[PDB]
Amino acid sequence: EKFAFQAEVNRMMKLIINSLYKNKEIFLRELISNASDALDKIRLISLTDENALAGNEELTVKIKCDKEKNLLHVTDTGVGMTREELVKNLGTIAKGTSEFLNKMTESTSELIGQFGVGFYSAFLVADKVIVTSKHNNDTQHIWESDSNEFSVIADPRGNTLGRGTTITLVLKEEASDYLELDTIKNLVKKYSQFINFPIYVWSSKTGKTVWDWELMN
Ligand SMILES: COC(=O)c1c(O)cc(O)c(Cl)c1CCc1cccnc1Cc1ccccc1
Repeated sequence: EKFAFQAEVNRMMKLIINSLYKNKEIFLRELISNASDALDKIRLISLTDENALAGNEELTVKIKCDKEKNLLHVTDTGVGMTREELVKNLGTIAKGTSEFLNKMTESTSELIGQFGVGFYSAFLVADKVIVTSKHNNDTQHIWESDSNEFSVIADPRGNTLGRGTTITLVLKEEASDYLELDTIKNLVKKYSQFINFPIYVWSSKTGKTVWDWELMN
């Protein structure tokens, strides 16, 4: 169940980390951007497959802070990933990666977005990254990484997502402020403005305090 990262992924994790030390908040943009692209894919699939959205009818992005356990959750109802795609897409890279070797070493915020490798910016703010995904062609699995290795396991809780992906970030000590509602709300509203899917933040209202999904875009 344990795996090592491909060498090129190790180098890129260091490149992204070292070049975006100033602008850590971009991690939320990339996670939102990846969520939208996953929703696009299942929408395309639903054009030809009448059953594509049977595991989960809504097409949303839902973001949730868990302050007490130091966790941030980004859940989309996109196409999801099979066990094989978790291992392959997250631990290996392809194809033009090797031109992208020189391009990044030689601003770099736009580059990671173009080449679709923004996922690894999560390690700017997280000591551990956990990816829970459920694809129509497979059972729910869990991918977990501290960047030194990764493991993929079948999810003993079964199919809780229906369809899609949860990115769970165990936030670093100095990234504690990505646990505060107002920070997440303002970042989400900033980076979600042009996402063509609804994006919600689990938020508070006011004499008692009530929690519910608040639409941000
Ligand atoms: C299927 O996508 C997800 O489940 C998903 C998701 O639903 C949310 C996310 O934050 C991420 Cl990172 C993913 C995995 C994306 C990824 C990360 C690293 C390398 N390749 C890929 C391939 C890809 C797939 C769909 C959309 C965009 C990219």
